[PDB]
Amino acid sequence: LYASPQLEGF
Amino acid sequence: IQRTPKIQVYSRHPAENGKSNFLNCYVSGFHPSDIEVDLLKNGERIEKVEHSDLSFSKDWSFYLLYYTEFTPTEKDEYACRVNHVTLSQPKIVKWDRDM
Amino acid sequence: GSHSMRYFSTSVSRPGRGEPRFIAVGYVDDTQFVRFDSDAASQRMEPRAPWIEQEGPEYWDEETGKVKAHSQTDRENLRIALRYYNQSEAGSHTLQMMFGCDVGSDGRFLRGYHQYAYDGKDYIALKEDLRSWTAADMAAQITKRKWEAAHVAEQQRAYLEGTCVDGLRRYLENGKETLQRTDPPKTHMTHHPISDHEATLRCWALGFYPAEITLTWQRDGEDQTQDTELVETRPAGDGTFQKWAAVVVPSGEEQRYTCHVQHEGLPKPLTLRW
Repeated sequence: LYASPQLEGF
Repeated sequence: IQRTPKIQVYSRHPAENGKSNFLNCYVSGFHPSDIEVDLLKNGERIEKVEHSDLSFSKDWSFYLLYYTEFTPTEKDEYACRVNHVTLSQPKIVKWDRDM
Repeated sequence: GSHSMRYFSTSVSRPGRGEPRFIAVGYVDDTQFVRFDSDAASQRMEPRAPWIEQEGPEYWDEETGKVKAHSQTDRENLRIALRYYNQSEAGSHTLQMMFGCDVGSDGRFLRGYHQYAYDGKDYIALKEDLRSWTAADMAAQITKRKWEAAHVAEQQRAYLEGTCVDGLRRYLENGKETLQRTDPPKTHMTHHPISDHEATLRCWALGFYPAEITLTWQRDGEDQTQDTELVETRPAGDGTFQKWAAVVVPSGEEQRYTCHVQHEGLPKPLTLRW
């Protein structure tokens, strides 16, 4: 199972 | 970072003349990921060589397996040829039944 | 024994030739089971092991969506890195991510990962306690501050202790026959004369799984470390691995040396003598 999306890039 | 590739040429199973096998060239520990790998049959590039999906290790260095199905004979000689930004020239490694 | 699920993603910018290529792969222990290639025509997460093909439409839609979103994220992250370091847009750059979890024999959480690398070097990594980050340099420290403010560590913590463990448990069952097996190494020894006075003894380990193994040499009982040649453990292509260790022995002294093999497929370590 893949990690759900995240925003807050670098 | 820049890391020189490590190169290993070998068959999937113990070599048997007349018996269908798989010719492998495993390249590991290199960075960046851009790399060229060819398998040579008597000096000539074998055509339809497949390779694993790009991956990498704990240290972040990449590894790739290039493979083609082949039938060894006593007189045919194979090798692996690799090109990478860290190499001043193509690195050729001959297949040896004992390594 | 203990198992692991890993995801490795690699983004490579290509200035002048469009968007960076994004390639991602999934692993349970040493078995790959999925891949995503941004350049591919499918534009879908693809199966790379038999035991994953049984998953239904929902799984393949959700995984695809999640990895494609990671694709765009790294895409923007490469541009940000460029800005931070103020690097030329003519240079190609790399961004790697690894994440996943470790479980025990009972299938309960044991360890979690969530870390990045820029151009081959560490950038930012989630610490063991899954609450703090380690920022490699001052560019990463800017990301670390932002992630602390956005409670990013809390989001990944939950995934690594929840979803990651569950997906791994689900895979270890569906792939029971494949992933829960150990192939003991086939071991033998080869002899190779260099000159009249010396000779190479080579110790082989073939067709083993998982890939973790340890090959050691001993003479009279002592450990021959700084004289033993070792190669990287290597895949055979069929799902098993290979490796060898070699020592240069004085001719007539081959019987002083023993080869030692440690693999979890072996109840006890082995001892090979020429």
